[PDB]
Amino acid sequence: PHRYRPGTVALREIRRYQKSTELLIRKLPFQRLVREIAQDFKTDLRFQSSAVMALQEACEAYLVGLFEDTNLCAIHAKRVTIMPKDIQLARRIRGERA
Amino acid sequence: PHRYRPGTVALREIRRYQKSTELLIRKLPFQRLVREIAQDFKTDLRFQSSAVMALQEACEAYLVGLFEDTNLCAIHAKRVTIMPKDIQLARRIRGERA
Amino acid sequence: VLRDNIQGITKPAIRRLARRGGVKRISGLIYEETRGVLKVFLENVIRDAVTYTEHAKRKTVTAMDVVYALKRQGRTLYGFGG
Amino acid sequence: KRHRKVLRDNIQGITKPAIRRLARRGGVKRISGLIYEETRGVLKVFLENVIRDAVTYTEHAKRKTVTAMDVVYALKRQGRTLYGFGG
Amino acid sequence: KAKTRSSRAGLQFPVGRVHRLLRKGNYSERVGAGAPVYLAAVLEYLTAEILELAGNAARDNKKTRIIPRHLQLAIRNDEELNKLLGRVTIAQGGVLPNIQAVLLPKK
Amino acid sequence: KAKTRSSRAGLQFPVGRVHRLLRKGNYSERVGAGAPVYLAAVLEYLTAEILELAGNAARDNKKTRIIPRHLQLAIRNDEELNKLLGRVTIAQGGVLPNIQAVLLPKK
Amino acid sequence: RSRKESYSVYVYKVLKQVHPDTGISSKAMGIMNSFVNDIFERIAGEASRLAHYNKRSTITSREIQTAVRLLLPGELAKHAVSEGTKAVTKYTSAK
Amino acid sequence: RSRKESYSVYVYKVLKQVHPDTGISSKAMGIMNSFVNDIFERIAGEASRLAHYNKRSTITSREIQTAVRLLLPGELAKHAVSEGTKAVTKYTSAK
Amino acid sequence: GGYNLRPRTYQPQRYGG
DNA sequence: ATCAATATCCACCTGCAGATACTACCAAAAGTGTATTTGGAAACTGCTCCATCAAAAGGCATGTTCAGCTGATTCAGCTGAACATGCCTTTTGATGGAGCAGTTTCCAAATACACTTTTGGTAGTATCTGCAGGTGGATATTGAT
DNA sequence: ATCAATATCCACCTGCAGATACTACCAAAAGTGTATTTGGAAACTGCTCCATCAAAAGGCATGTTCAGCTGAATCAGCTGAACATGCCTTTTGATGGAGCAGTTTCCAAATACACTTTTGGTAGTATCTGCAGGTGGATATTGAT
Ligand SMILES: [Mg+2]
Repeated sequence: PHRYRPGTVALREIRRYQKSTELLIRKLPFQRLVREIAQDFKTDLRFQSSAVMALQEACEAYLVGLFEDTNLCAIHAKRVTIMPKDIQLARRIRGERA
Repeated sequence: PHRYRPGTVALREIRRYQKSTELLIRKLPFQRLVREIAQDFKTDLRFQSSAVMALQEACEAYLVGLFEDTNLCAIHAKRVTIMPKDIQLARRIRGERA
Repeated sequence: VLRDNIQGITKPAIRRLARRGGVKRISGLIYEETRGVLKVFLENVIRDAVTYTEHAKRKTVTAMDVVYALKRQGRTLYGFGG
Repeated sequence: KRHRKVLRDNIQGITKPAIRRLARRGGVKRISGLIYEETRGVLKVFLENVIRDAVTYTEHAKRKTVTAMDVVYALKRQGRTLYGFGG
Repeated sequence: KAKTRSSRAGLQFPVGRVHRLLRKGNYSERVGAGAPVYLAAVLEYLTAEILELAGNAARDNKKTRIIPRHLQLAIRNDEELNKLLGRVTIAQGGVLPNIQAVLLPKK
Repeated sequence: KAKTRSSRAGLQFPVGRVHRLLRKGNYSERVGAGAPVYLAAVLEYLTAEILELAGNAARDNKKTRIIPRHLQLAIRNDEELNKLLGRVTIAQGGVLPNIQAVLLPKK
Repeated sequence: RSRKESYSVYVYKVLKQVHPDTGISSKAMGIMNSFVNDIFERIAGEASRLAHYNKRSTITSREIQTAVRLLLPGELAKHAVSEGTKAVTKYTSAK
Repeated sequence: RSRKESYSVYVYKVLKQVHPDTGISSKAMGIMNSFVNDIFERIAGEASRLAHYNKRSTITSREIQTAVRLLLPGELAKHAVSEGTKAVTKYTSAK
Repeated sequence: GGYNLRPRTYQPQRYGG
């Protein structure tokens, strides 16, 4: 019975996901979320397939960038665990609010 | 002889400088700094006085803004003393540097 | 077994985004915080995109509506035209 | 003629006290001894970048005088738009 | 019977000026009759919003003449004007009084 | 009898198209003869610079076909290209391998 | 003495409408002047682009209006759009 | 069934001078198209501002050059300026 | 190829390396 | 150390998705020939920017002193990482029609011109006035005790 | 919770700096009201490609066990705040010198424009192949002991 220690599989996912370029959110859920949010601005909308993908590409690149800044804010506080306060500091200094 | 405790004059100064709008760098040194940097790009340059004052207003509003973000970086680290690593984390998150 | 579309953005999916961002350990509050940030991003971009759609008197959001929106939100995307 | 006196080390004219005042306007209570040299570096980089652009508009115009407007255009380009000096 | 297009539209802001600045600015080959009227109105609306709030900062600070500080307090105290002008520096405007709670003394 | 403005200027990039895109763009009333030549050369040069480094990165991956991942690796590994494209997302580019030192295991 | 024009006269009119007894320093007037010039460019710029994006060669009140919806946040958009629709409808139905 | 212009033909020819045994995916070509169009817009936009600031009707080689100096970092700018001057040299010397 | 490419290319100095 | 579980790495193979290559058709670049527009070259202003200097507040430098902050150390408790399963959600692949876009048509709208009229700038002049800067004196804050 | 040092508050009291408000005034710009051009909404229709919907497939929700991270408490060193003291440099407000922006007028290049001639670049299409999987077996890594 052999079990990897906490953070050994984490490093492996990091190495793995930093090497690849595949979208990391399942398409259908994201398509549903896009249509929902868009419904509130104009009803009976259609989306080109490339429209939704543009949006997923942009949204994933944004969230990956934010996790990097977030990670730097956690490490700055002498931690290795990202918290809401790290995401919130990264957004404040980026000028996304406050 | 009666001393204010460390912090008391620093808070008095925050209150006083946050109340006022006067430039905080001495005019003549700042003008010598502008002339030197410009001269190193191009010799025989002159300056409208308003050009140097525009630079001074932009440089101070930039440095004030940077110290607010720097302070937020110290506090996130559970300090109250800004250090070089605060300014650099702030510039990194602002996207002024890699 | 019905649930919100946002929760369709799952803990494991968010974990993968973190990992591509270099993150080793994740607080349980991250998942809802991240859904919050994602919703605002998509809100701000889909709003602008849809405003381009309406302008062109169309009922279909095009890749270009998104690209033009991304650009004015300072998230210029390459590879979808423009 | 006269030729201009030599301009060296003028960054040191941004004194510890002038940097303290700026930190105060920015909300800062306590200041590491290393902040002054870190700020002088950041200020030089900011000035160089804006002056470089301002002087590029000067040279393109074929002038010998950096105008407020040359600075205002350099500040706009750099995403540091300044109100109160024309444009 | 010479009416200004400003009077025709019921505006203080100069429609003629704005028509021309759209012309010389190379925004487009041609400019509709409405464009400069709609734009002069919007500019006027926004300058009215700012002067209302800045006027109030003037009065609050026991003053009669709006200075740049009054414009800065007006813009930075309004969520919407603050976002519209979030990448703009107001010369001689200073900042909002604001001290991070942890910096204050005592328990 | 006809010879493309490109073949004259020593360029693969279409001087004729660049000229037309400058006109139909409302950049200025008029367009100097050299402007589209210069502009075409600049865009060719920057294309060479990227395709040069993207090529090298495709070579390192034992690959003959340049993909987006190769374009990302070239751009983000270059100080100047990374700054020029600082506010740009390469679709299907992913990120640079980068694990903060303090996240590495102890032994 | 080459005529250098500004929006001062109009800023001051509107000042007198909203705060009849309030003055404005020349620096403050300098700032208001920058503000109008800046919002002009931003709206005209979005409008230019929006027209280009739709292979049109005319900037109409329709392009201004969308430009205003893209550039201003929520409530300032709402009120700006009203004042502009009102000024146009009026200007048209005053001929 | 209407023409949809791109730079792909030109990107492909520059690829061959620079890496003659190297191909390029559809997706990678899309990215190079975005690239050219983006820098086209930035340079043309700065050139337009420059001409406007100097009350000029005309964008020449000079506005393109200044625009390139404002927009390209350090060495990119230097090499772009030299590739640009060269192409305008070759073209002015062609009967 | 036949382009005046940059002789040397430096990497960007990343905060935190 | 040793020992094994699992991850990782390299060589080889091979089907087809996704490249490269090829062709005819036409939109759009180039060629020629007048048709306008401009952007220095010369030649003068006055504006304003440099310079230099004298006198005096005003802020800067430096040394002393110790309050209290940072950061090292220890440690307990809780909170996220790991992991083993099957079921529920997504992915894949195969049809009906919304609506994008292709295109031509003609009119309401915008341009072009050259008139006439009025606005908004400025220079000049005076004419008024809000407020900065100063000065007491009454009142608040801080830190010793 | 008393007290005294010293900072801060606020109401008076000035002298302009800078604001307001005349002019008269004119020059450029905005407006007027036909003569000419044309861009874009309109209506029609075809043929993509978008939404929907039903089998194929792996990704995720789940709860348990505990490794090791976070943050609390403590403590000592020593950095940075406060402030006193001495005085250099900046600020201020003149004067004279001229460099250089800023104008306004000839134009000879330079670019736009209208029309014609040509061909480069696109869109079908029609082949060719780089490489993403897949397999097999060696070795490295990790964590138990
Ligand atoms: Mg020097």
